[PDB]
Amino acid sequence: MSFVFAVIFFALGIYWWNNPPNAAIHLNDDMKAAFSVHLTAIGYINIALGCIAFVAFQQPS
Amino acid sequence: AVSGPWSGNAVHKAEKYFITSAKRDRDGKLQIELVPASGRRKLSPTPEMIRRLIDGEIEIYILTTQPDIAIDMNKEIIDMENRYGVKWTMREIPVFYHEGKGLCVELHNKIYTLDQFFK
Amino acid sequence: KPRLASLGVTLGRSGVRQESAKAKKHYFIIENLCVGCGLCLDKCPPKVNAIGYKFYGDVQEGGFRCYIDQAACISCSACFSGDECPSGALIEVLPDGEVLDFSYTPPERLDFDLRFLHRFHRE
Amino acid sequence: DVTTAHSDYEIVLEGGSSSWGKVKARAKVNAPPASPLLPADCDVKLNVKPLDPAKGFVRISAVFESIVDSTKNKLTIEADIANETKERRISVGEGMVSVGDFSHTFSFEGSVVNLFYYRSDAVRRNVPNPIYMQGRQFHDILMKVPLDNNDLIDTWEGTVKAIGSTGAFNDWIRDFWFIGPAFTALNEGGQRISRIEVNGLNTESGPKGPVGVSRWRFSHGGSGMVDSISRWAELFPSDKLNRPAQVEAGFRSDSQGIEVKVDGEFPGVSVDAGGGLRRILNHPLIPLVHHGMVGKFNNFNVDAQLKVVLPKGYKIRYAAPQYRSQNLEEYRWSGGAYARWVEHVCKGGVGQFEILYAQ
Amino acid sequence: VVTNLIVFNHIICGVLYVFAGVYHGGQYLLKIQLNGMYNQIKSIWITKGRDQEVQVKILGT
Amino acid sequence: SHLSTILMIGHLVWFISFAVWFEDRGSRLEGADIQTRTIRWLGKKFLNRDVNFRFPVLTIS
Amino acid sequence: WGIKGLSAVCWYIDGAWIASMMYGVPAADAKAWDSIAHLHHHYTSGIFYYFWTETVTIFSSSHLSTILMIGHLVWFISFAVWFEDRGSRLEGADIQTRTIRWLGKKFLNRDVNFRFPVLTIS
Amino acid sequence: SLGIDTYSTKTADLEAAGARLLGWAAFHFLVGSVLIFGGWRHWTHNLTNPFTGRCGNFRDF
Ligand code: BCL
Ligand code: BCL
Ligand code: BCL
Ligand code: BCL
Ligand code: BCL
Ligand code: BCL
Ligand code: CLA
Ligand code: CLA
Ligand code: SF4
Ligand code: SF4
Repeated sequence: MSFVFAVIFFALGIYWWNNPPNAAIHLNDDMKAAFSVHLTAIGYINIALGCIAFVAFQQPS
Repeated sequence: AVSGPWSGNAVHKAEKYFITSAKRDRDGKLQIELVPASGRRKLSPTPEMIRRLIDGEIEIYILTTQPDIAIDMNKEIIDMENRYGVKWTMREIPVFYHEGKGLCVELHNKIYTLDQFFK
Repeated sequence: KPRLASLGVTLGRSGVRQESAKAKKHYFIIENLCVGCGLCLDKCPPKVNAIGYKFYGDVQEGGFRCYIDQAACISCSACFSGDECPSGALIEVLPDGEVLDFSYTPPERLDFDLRFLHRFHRE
Repeated sequence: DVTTAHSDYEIVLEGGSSSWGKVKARAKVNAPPASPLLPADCDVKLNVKPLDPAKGFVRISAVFESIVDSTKNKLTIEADIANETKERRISVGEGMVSVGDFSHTFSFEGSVVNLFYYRSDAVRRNVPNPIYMQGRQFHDILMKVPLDNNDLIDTWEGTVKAIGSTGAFNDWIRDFWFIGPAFTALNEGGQRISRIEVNGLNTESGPKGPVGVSRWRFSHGGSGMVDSISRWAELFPSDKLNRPAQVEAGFRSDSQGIEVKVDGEFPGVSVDAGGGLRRILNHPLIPLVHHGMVGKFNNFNVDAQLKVVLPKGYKIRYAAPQYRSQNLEEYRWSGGAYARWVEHVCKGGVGQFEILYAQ
Repeated sequence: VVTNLIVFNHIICGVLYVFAGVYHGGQYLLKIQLNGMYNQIKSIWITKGRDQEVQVKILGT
Repeated sequence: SHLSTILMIGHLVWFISFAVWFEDRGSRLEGADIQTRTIRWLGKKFLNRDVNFRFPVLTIS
Repeated sequence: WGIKGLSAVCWYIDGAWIASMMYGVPAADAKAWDSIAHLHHHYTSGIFYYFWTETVTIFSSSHLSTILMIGHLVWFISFAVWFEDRGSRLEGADIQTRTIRWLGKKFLNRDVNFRFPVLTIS
Repeated sequence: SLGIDTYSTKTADLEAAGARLLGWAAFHFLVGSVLIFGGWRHWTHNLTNPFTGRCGNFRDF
């Protein structure tokens, strides 16, 4: 999956190079506007990592 | 109706204007100039801008430290303060529209007219 | 094809290093607006004790206000400069008489919400 | 570097001889407006009510509520336009113009005459759907503005003085009448503004106060592109006004972008196309040619959906560009050819998009 | 014990990150309201949130 | 079973003092305003008759 | 406010009981839970009895107990700055800096001006 | 899980494992020193290639 993900991201990284997303354009103007949306996003990511490391770390595998 | 807090000043509920000078012409007519709270343009109380006052789109006020207010405002202001730093108090009098005389200031339970009020 | 002396302009992909990449005005408290928070008082220089306090009742009932002593005020515009005042009581009068309640005022606008005929925000 | 604009359209038509159609349009654009003052917002309202069927007279109203760089601007019009003949059309109306603390009212008695340089039978026989018709229009104007303000008097005194001292007033007034980019728009739509003619500039007393009065007359010619001249009969469906018709629209603009909302019913949306077939009215050319003037400054991506709703029993015979999908009586346009035609006409193109629906 | 030390670490941090994203984000919403750029934003991410009636409905629920 | 009920009640009473001793009096005044409007809005939509309560907040002193 | 759900996680992932403030105490029916609801596991303690049981192992460790004292010492000091007493500390600091000037001059020949500082509410 | 460390009672596995961790620690010391160096020049905009005298551009590279 380190190679499957490297294929998904590279394909996704080319689509956004040719077609950059226009969502939340106001963020491109100021650093803290974009830095805060990234931090609101990373926190839900970290909570998700915490919740899967609980289910997974005590799996039979 | 009314604009939101984001449009214009947030503290204001309706746009705010302050009568800044009340000099008179050769004929003795009172030339009133009122600038808005933002303060970048000069206006006079024309019927079109009075018409806004009938519907409360704007509100007009006068400072008590105005150079030509004619009436002895400081003495009266000093008396009320003593009743219930006293000198340097400043107030904003809310100008209102009286259909019979136009702009009047209800100062101390006594209606006044801008020409009567100002020098 | 001759030309003039070259213009040294290295802006794009180039191996060259880029560059780092007076008592004229007067101030006043509108006393009916003031809430006495004193944010203005702390911007006034302590050797010029212009702004001061005035008590007449219980503080929980707006019993106190701030006021500028004009006899000692030096018109340094420190209280006004910093947009401290939350009520508009602190105002400035320019040498030709305009009254400013705030240092910059956002522009006025109409207001309507934009919906769409067939997108997520329908009707 | 490309920005995105999203839009939705909708046309609902009735059956029989009815030309009545409901049009709704929503748009959202992310590029700055060409206006050198921002933010500039604007709401417009049009309502037309039939006064009497035999006379053909109708009452039209217009309200403009626009805030430009924090300056409230309002223009109000109430008029009575009726069909006199095939080329003449008289209108009687009153209105008000307010900018900030300034306002002035006006009353007008006016007639417009519209003539086609030629009227040939062969053009009608051999061309089933003509677009360009060459013509000219003549306006008779009797303005009545009371000089209530100090400024009005001064604008009038100045005007009279200017006429008296400057021989070239009929010519140089066209530099004032079309301010800024408005002057450039004239050449763009192939429209020629002729010199104004002042019949009279006389002050006549009114019960309220002195009333500056102007009686002027002008003309303007269209190479065919202009819709007022090329389509004089179609822009006034007075006789088809069985019930009141209203068009309501508005827009918000600033450094960030533009938001536009438009809605309203009116007749003339559907016109006979021959052989028993109906067809949506040909797109006005002047708006497209006028928007290509400001629409060519930012590369953009188009996201437009055009939902067309037809009457019961009524099915398209032909459309190009072809509808992406269909839902029984409703037909949809999005993507592919249509979002090329939108990119075409939003930048000033006038390419034809025709829908023929027969019972 | 190890499974609880890792799961909790990425959860407390996640929660802390979410709170700061909203804080540093509203820290930017203050800068725009003061400069008036708030009414100039076109993103559904700010436009659909500048109505006071809509706010008290969201907070109300 | 009774000495432990005191332990619970006594702890419950004590931490509630934090709500009125922290410098959150301005926050409580705003919050209540939302509650009064929210309750007024809920009553309005839910019942033909509109009933308001104007929720109160204690002063610092 | 987030300390509560941030603690409902700590309690729940340690096999603690959250349905009752008192589970497993030597009292009326606290130990009757495991059989009334037929639970396959036995939770360490209830919300209140959690502090008593979990801390038997903390008190046995000379370092886990140092954290208990340091961590508690840090926490209460928050009340000094979070309580609405910012003004009191300021007038107190004035007496502090006045007294130091007084003691330094009366005993020594030097002048001790430190101007004791106090934090602002924010 | 990655094989750098092993749960083995044998002292030999415990001695072999230690060499692996020491090797990964020295490796992270080298790569970390590169990222700090590549973090000083970027910070001071002194992003000059020491081998080829020519510097680079942030906007266009
Ligand atoms: C824009 C292209 C033409 C133009 C096109 C026409 C047309 C077409 C006619 C007039 C006629 C008139 N014109 Mg002209 N006119 C122009 C320039 C002028 C100028 C000027 C400032 O230079 C003046 C003073 C006039 C004056 C006049 C009036 C005497 C008269 C009625 C106007 C009216 O009631 O508007 C009402 C006030 C408004 C603000 C309306 C604006 C409407 C806009 C332009 C279109 C809206 C319709 C929308 C697309 C569809 C809506 C359907 C709803 C049912 C309404 N014209 C230019 C040169 N004029 C009319 C006539 O024949 O009188 C006998 C008429 O039929
Ligand atoms: C703790 C609760 C809040 C928090 C509350 C605050 C407060 C309060 C302040 C900031 C401020 C800053 N915050 Mg924050 N901030 C948090 C999480 C973060 C995270 C993150 C790790 O995800 C980052 C990258 C930032 C980023 C930043 C900068 C934009 C800014 C100045 C930093 C600085 O000089 O620190 C100090 C520099 C040091 C070298 C000290 C050590 C700091 C270490 C590296 C941690 C950085 C984040 C930490 C919260 C910074 C503030 C420490 C103060 C004691 C509160 N915040 C969480 C969500 N943040 C300030 C600002 O200007 O906001 C507009 C400010 O006043
Ligand atoms: C980047 C490409 C963008 C784009 C870029 C821009 C830019 C950039 C701007 C606009 C502007 C406008 N755009 Mg665009 N636009 C796009 C696509 C669209 C779409 C769509 C997706 O369907 C729509 C609905 C619009 C809509 C609009 C309007 C809100 C606006 C022009 C107003 C107008 O009609 O003034 C009509 C104007 C007049 C009638 C002239 C008035 C003055 C003159 C002097 C009057 C003389 C006439 C005479 C008096 C008339 C008759 C009198 C009566 C007969 C009595 N755009 C594309 C996708 N658009 C412009 C604008 O104004 O924004 C605020 C602008 O600057
Ligand atoms: C790509 C664009 C399309 C096109 C798009 C349209 C559209 C769209 C429409 C017309 C319409 C017209 N089309 Mg076509 N049309 C095309 C090609 C032609 C050809 C041809 C042999 O190629 C002819 C004869 C025509 C003919 C015509 C007219 C019947 C009519 C315009 C009426 C008018 O007033 O014109 C009369 C003539 C003129 C106005 C100009 C005079 C001709 C030119 C300027 C001079 C010819 C000189 C020639 C070389 C002779 C030698 C000169 C010697 C000295 C004698 N088109 C091209 C290929 N055409 C319109 C219509 O149907 O309305 C009824 C209209 O809406
Ligand atoms: C004095 C002005 C004139 C007038 C001048 C025009 C002009 C000029 C045009 C029309 C157009 C139309 N008119 Mg007309 N029209 C008038 C009165 C009428 C009457 C009537 C007498 O009862 C009827 C039945 C109509 C009906 C119609 C439609 C057939 C058509 C619009 C199609 C549509 O729905 O697009 C759906 C789109 C919309 C409704 C968008 C509307 C946007 C805003 C509200 C109007 C913008 C106008 C301009 C750009 C900006 C305002 C300038 C003003 C000075 C404030 N108008 C009066 C008499 N009308 C067009 C056409 O092709 O006619 C054949 C056209 O070009
Ligand atoms: C996936 C969303 C991302 C994120 C993406 C963004 C983006 C993008 C932006 C914000 C920005 C803001 N965000 Mg954030 N942000 C996140 C986390 C958070 C959380 C949180 C839940 O913990 C909060 C409270 C906030 C709070 C805020 C503010 C700090 C800031 C300005 C207010 C605002 O956007 O109003 C807007 C709120 C509205 C307009 C109202 C709600 C709009 C619609 C209704 C939301 C879609 C719901 C949809 C219908 C789904 C319904 C489900 C059913 C099936 C229908 N962020 C998460 C992880 N954040 C704005 C900014 O400028 O930051 C600097 C901004 O542009
Ligand atoms: C058990 C303690 C407790 C409770 C119930 C609340 C409840 C509340 N707080 Mg408070 N708060 C607390 C502790 C508590 N807080 C502490 C310790 C602090 C200091 C950090 C604060 C600081 C504080 C601030 C700064 C603000 C509030 C606000 C609010 C209100 C907004 C939440 C809401 O609408 O519904 C939340 C959901 C409920 C209330 C459900 C009810 C929960 C139980 C059933 C309540 C009844 C139990 C109660 C303890 C019974 C007492 C028994 C007696 C023997 C003591 C809400 C009434 C905000 C507000 O709007 O103020 C009005 C606000 O701005 N909180
Ligand atoms: C351990 C906690 C602690 C300590 C040391 C103090 C100390 C002090 N307080 Mg505070 N206070 C506390 C808790 C504490 N308070 C709490 C919880 C509240 C909230 C109710 C307050 C509310 C408060 C108010 C409202 C006021 C003060 C004031 C004062 C000062 C006046 C007493 C004096 O001059 O000497 C007292 C004697 C000493 C300080 C001797 C020193 C005691 C030890 C050795 C201090 C060093 C230990 C320290 C915890 C080390 C930290 C280690 C780190 C890991 C945390 C004094 C500096 C007054 C003042 O003048 O403000 C400046 C004042 O007005 N107190
Ligand atoms: S101008 Fe300067 S001295 Fe005068 S009141 Fe303001 S801050 Fe104080
Ligand atoms: S900052 Fe404003 S509210 Fe505070 S004391 Fe000064 S004038 Fe009054």
